[PDB]
Amino acid sequence: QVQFQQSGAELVKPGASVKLSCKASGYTFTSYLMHWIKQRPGRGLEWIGRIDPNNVVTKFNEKFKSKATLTVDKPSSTAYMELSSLTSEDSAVYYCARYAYCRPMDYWGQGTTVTVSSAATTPPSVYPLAPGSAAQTNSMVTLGCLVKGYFPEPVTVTWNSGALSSGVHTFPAVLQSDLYTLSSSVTVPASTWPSGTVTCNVAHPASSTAVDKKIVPR
Amino acid sequence: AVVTQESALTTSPGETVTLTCRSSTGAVTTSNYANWVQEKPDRLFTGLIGGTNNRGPGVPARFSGSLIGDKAALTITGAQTEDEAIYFCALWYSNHWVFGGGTKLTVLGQPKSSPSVTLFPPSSEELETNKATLVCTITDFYPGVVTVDWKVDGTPVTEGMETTQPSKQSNNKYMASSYLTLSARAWERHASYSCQVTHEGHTVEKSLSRA
Ligand SMILES: O=C(O)CCCCCNC(=O)Cc1ccc(O)c([N+](=O)[O-])c1
Repeated sequence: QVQFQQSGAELVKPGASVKLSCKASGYTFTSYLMHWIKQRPGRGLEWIGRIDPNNVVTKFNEKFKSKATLTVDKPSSTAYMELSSLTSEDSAVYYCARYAYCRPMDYWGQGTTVTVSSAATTPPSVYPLAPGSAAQTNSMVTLGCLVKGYFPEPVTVTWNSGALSSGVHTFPAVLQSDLYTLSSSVTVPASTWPSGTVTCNVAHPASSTAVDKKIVPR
Repeated sequence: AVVTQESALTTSPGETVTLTCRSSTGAVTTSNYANWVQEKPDRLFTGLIGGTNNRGPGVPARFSGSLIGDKAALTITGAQTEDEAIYFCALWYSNHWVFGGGTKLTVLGQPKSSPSVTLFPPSSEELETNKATLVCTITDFYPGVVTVDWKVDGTPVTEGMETTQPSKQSNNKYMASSYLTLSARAWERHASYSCQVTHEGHTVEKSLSRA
């Protein structure tokens, strides 16, 4: 009905500027102010700037004057943001939001996440983590496979080759130095590990890898 | 400007709740034009109360526009399970907006049980690249607001802690992970590396060692 199509994901690298767009949809574009708001990966929002589709004029943040050019396309009711040659320090999720008098909004788009990585598609070095930590050996033991150092984001990790659902928790991934890092966990009880053996699968589609790494005590 | 909200809270589905939004520079006069915008299930943000009191087109009439005294205040009357979300307050510093950190809300489904924490070792393998990596497996927690504190031998780690935000698992209770990343000498002359987790102001502790 009244929608707001922003694109979906973008990969910029350090020193490459980006032009992102907000396609506005089903309302009278020019007679509604537009905002752009960054959400840095997971802690707090920052308003960036402000376009008026009727006259084009912008207020910026104190913070984004050396970075964005907010610019509009009236016939296609699109409202593009341009970010001049950027640091590793602004890989985020960006949102255009429209608003009438004084709001961040009444509508925001999906939020085009432009992840700023100069390094390309690469295979994850998965490590066996052993439960040898602070706690006496009792009933259920928690094991973990850490699939470190991969590019791009897509890893699809099955634990004991496929059959064991009952205790697995893969984590949401993080990104240390332009590539990603993730672990996947499991907690089967004593009368399984080490005897009924544990080894994990590492599937990472783009850079061909289907890795079977084994868990032990060290 | 610090536009300072609350950090996190709970109310049980049915009961009323009042969210506040105070600011660094004195007191939220109407001039601010106060805003409330919420996020929910997978990154969609819906806007809520504009200009201290005006409801967004379809924001249900429970949500109340209320500048309480000094501070701006949202209230969610008759709080419901369809209101468990992160709410952002926004205050207009004359010729530019500034966002609070939000609050996450919990509309008290399944009871408040704690985290099954398990810290991990740096494995024999990354020790060849001279990296040594730490995972703290923090899991099963409700509500979604736990913290991470790390200490390398008494010493609270200021050095490079990377973490996750509360991923909702399968029965709708949360999990998290914390990556402490270091190089071998930075591991070695150090014995107890200590994983600290808090729920509602109540901690847990795990460690490793070397001798
Ligand atoms: O036209 C409108 O809808 C109201 C805004 C005032 C006229 C156009 N200029 C605006 O300069 C900048 C502007 C002015 C006021 C304001 O409250 C916001 N804001 O973002 O909330 C932005």
